[PDB]
Amino acid sequence: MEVVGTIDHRDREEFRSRGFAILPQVASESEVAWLRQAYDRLFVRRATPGAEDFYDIAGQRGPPLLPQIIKPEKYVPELLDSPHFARCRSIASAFLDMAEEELEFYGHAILKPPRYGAPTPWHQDEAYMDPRWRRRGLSIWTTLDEATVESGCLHYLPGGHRGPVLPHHHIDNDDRIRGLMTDDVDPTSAVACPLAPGGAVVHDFRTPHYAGPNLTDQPRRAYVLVFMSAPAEVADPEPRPWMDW
Ligand SMILES: O=C(O)CCC(=O)C(=O)O
Ligand code: NI
Repeated sequence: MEVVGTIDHRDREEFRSRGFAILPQVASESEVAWLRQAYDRLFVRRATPGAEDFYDIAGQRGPPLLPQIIKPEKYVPELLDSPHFARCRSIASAFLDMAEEELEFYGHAILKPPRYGAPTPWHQDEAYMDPRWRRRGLSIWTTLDEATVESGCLHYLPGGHRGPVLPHHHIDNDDRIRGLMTDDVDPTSAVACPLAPGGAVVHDFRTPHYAGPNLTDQPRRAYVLVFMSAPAEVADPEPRPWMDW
């Protein structure tokens, strides 16, 4: 089918109030079919002579990293001039109350392989950013596959975007590319956001989120679009001693 969902006031209101929103169908099934073909070429599962398969990308070729590609639009420029991109930009504009022309953006691709046992630990995306420069922004996480709690859908801490940027630390201080995590989220307050293919979740830069392991025999592919304002100078920057400069 070629139908796609809409957004209304209620979506925006809940995004502002809770720090995230679910969009059941941000990409049509035909757009999803094309996005899957883009991925099928971006993420090649490759065999070895008698050992384990690996994904033929940077990061995969210590402990395994989540297969990801920053700015996949460099390799597939067809990506960022899709109707799905424009639709997402318009959504970002509505949710951020900023003109589409004011938004800077980039893409990010993720693949959780079958039986991938590592979670994406609790974190806030702003924890990765320079505390000297504040941007308003959000991420639109579009899934190409069914996303369930068992396959690695996102979980959020509702209202956490109006709290502080929580203390983070590197998962491993001698292996910083593994990323950041915080221990300061009460998992009992969390809410999961399962999605059907072509669904998306949207979250503020400051909303804490987590993704479970992929316990299923199927890969779970997400395509993330990040939209943000220009940076503003912060007079009294937070220390963020976990920053990798
Ligand atoms: O897909 C995941 O496992 C995590 C996604 C995430 O952290 C994000 O989109 O900001
Ligand atoms: Ni994140």
